[PDB]
Amino acid sequence: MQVSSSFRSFLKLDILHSYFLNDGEKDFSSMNEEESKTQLKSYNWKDFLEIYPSQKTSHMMRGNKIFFKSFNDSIILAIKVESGTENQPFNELYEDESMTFLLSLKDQYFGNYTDLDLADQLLYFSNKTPVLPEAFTFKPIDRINQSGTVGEEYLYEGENKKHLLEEAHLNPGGGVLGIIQIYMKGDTPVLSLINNDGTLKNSLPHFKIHFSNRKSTWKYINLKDDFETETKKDYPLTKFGFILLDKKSDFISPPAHFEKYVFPNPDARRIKITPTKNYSEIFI
Amino acid sequence: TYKTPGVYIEEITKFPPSVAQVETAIPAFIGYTQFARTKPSVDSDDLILKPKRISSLLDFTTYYGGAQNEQGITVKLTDTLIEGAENRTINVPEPTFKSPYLMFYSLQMYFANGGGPCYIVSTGVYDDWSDSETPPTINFSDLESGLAVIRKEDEPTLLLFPDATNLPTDDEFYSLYNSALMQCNDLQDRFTILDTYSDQTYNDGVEDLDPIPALRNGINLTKDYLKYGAAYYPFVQTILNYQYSADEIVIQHLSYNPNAIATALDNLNAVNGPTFIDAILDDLRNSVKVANFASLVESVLSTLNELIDAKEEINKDVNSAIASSEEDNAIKTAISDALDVFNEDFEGADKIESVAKNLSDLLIKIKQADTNTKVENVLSINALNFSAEFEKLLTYDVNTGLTASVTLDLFANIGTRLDDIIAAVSAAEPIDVNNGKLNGRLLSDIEPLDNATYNTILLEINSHKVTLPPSSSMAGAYARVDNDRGVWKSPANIGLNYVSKPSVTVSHEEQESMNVHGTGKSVNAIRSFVGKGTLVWGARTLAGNDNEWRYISVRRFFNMAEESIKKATEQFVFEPNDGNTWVRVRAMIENFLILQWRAGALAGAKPEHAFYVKVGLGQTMTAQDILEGNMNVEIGLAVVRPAEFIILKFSHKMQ
Amino acid sequence: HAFYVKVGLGQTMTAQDILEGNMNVEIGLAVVRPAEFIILKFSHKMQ
Amino acid sequence: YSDQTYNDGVEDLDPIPALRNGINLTKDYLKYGAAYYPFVQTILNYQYSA
Amino acid sequence: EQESMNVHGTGKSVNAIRSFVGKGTLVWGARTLAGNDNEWRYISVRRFFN
Repeated sequence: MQVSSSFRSFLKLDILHSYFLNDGEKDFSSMNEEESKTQLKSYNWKDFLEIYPSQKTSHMMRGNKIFFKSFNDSIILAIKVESGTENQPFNELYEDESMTFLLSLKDQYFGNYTDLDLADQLLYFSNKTPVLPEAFTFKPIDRINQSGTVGEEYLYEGENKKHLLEEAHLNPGGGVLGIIQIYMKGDTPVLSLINNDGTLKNSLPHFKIHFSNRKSTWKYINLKDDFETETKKDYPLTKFGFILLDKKSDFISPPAHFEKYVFPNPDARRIKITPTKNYSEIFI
Repeated sequence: TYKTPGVYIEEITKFPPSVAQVETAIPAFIGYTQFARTKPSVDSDDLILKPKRISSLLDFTTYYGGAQNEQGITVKLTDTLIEGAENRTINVPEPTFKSPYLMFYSLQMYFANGGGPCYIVSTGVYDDWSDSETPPTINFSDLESGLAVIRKEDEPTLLLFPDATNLPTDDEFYSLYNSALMQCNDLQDRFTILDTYSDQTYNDGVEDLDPIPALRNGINLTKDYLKYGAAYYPFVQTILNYQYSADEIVIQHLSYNPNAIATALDNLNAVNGPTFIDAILDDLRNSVKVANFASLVESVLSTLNELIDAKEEINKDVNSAIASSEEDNAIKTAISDALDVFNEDFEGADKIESVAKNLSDLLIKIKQADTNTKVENVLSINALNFSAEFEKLLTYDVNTGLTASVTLDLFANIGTRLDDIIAAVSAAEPIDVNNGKLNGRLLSDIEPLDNATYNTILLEINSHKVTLPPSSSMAGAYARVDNDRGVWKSPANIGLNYVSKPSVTVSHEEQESMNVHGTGKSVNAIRSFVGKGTLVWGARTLAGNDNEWRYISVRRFFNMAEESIKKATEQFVFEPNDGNTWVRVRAMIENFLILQWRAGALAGAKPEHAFYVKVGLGQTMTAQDILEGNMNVEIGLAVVRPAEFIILKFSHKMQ
Repeated sequence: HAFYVKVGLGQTMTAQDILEGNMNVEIGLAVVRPAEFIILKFSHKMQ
Repeated sequence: YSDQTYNDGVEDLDPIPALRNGINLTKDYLKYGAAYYPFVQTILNYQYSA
Repeated sequence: EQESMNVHGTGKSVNAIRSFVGKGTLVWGARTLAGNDNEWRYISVRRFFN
């Protein structure tokens, strides 16, 4: 009794966040190839985010022979195909089948450094327009070659939120950041996984989610000398970069003996958030 | 429901429920149901072609419904005279036209024989009969759709089709089974249970065919497919009854002294008068305020209910006149038309019946309105419907102290219409020839007329039992063996539950050609043994001459082992192909096989004699496999074989 | 399986709560419900 | 208020229906109490002096 | 009679005191004045939470 199998890539998703990837003012999105590789070597999305399938999704994936693999910057799904070929799924797929994955957070400081107003809202991504009880606008999960970051366009509240959580059949303990839903056939050919005859596409679909970082005014407090000073413009919070402040002109009301002082960059553990400016307090 | 806390007492008749079982081999059942819904309280058939897991018969019935009522039950009463004495014959034959929907009955047998949790695929719902002698059909395309659907499920191991034998041709029957065997070979982990088309010589429209020889010609696949299934013969007689309703069974009554019309006509003459409907029609045509109002509403409601009951009595007698007027169909039409028109005042055309219903619901609400507000006691009349419903009886009675302005009214069109019915019925008095008093009546309506005849008929109806193909019982029997002894034990010498007897008798000199045959297409037998009852005798596959795969237990053991091993190797789909992987893969597989050996599945003094596993460069792989990305795993197993023949030799002792 | 308790920044609180001086505590409980109606069904034994 | 029909000076009221109309609060309040019916006859005497 | 005390369109349930043969006077029923509430209709649930 001989038994054989063959597996091929089905879908790729790119998971990024500026807090870990940018270097001070330098934007990851504008880096060259060597610079990009260098930053990626220190990044692992699992440091802050947890991703897993719903119970129904797991059941379906077993039935259709779909597997879930992960890498420090991405997720790849793979599917069993017929022996002798590259593009015919072993089991027939239908247009309205879908997979649902849930997002949750492990990093307690996510909300301090991530520039997104998540208060009382659900974050939702998909490749097909939903049917919800109240009027809303919709944009799909962005493709790998598109610009932009996660914003308010992906947030839901009230009845629309309630509806989506119920359809996904979520656990009473909640703790969900958001929901990702991918359909075999989406709202346009470039967002679909399969062709009209069920054949896998000949160009792997490649989607992206990218979070932006928060900026703030830095305030320096010197208790022994009894003086306070602030910077003139906001600077970004990053994990690994460094901004050098060394001119009197950089500050509002700089100290008499500025030349003898050193001004450290702030952490993202404590921050004041207001409707206008954000502030970071640093003690000398 | 129930409102008062406490203990309630009810009296019912049914079979006791079975004891729930533990998961074992899981069958799938593909066929027709009555509801197919996800939420019992709504009417949407959302489960069509959506496989669902069921733990017990009780769960089946809350999503899928029960059996279809049989429409083929005939009851005939003949009244004659013997030397001037009355003589009545009651005849209730076995139905010749049966409903082709066996899913419910098959599941009862499955659970009775020890089955556990299973999958149900509903391919559609039951159709109505076209006539008393024209039953619903089975659509081949629906069964193929269900088979395609089950291909995507992981858990099922056995495939069954409860109504394959009710399919219009033998050619369609055989085609469906060939597809199931092909599915099993494509997947390499399922087994098919097969039935013959019929246990009796059946006519294909050209020739008379023997059922065992016909199956052998029908299933025309090679050994690669035949090794994945087995067949059983004959069908069995069970202890289950037919489902029916007394309200659907019409009595034929013939008599030496006809009186069907005369009786109906006399009853109608009583109907068309003041003691039946004129009195009704003449009468029909803030907490204290609510109490007074509620009393007045109840009075009207009671009066309407009497008028409604009157309609029902009329239909019951007129219909016997119609049924009995066999000759002169012109009169049957005249009677029918008169009745059809009468009914329009009560039916949806102008529905007196819904007015009465609505007033009852409104009456409860107004009495309860006092619970919390003066507002409710207003809304119930002017926001809600009390005003609107009374209007449907008299459009504007309120116009004057004496009811007036009846622009429309639901009352008293009855007078003329009753006259039309009677006149039409009376036309049949010189037409009837041989129909007696009970002709055309329902069983449920004759008990008050004659409960001796009624009780006798019911006893005769319930003497008829259900007959089924043996396949759902066998899935049950497989489950018992797998749990008590293990999958490596042959599924034979097992008694069956709820079986009276096999449909036909097979002797030991007949079974020889079922067990051993030149084609290898063995058939297992169901046989009766003295002091034991009905047993499964034989356990071979459809590739019976195969030295390796002829036994069912060997094939099933291997399918089980493959499922577990496959899961063990799938964990490495995108892992590095190197020594660290090869070692982990081997260790996982060997631990599984050691446990199977410890439990007695495999032969051998020590694991070293029971099995082997080989994985790795230089053993199963070369440089070319490393380059391509292949991983090759080789496994061998020592599997135990059964005894079939015991020979006893006798002689005299010498001394 | 009986209960859960959640307290803390990132679970029940945000930066705004730290600033205001709030503490948010979330609790869930699995509570047992009574039977009210007992129904006894009788029939003749078949044999 | 009473287990017998009682007269409010205008109309004769049934005690269970009257309580239902009397307590006119929403669920937020109703969830904090319960009512029992009827009154009971005990074995205690009246206090008096000869 | 108890049926309309226990279940009612307004949710304003009333518990009953009843006499049983061989047992004497028993408290029969334990619901709150928000009897149609899937979460708070029972007295023991409300009291446990308090």
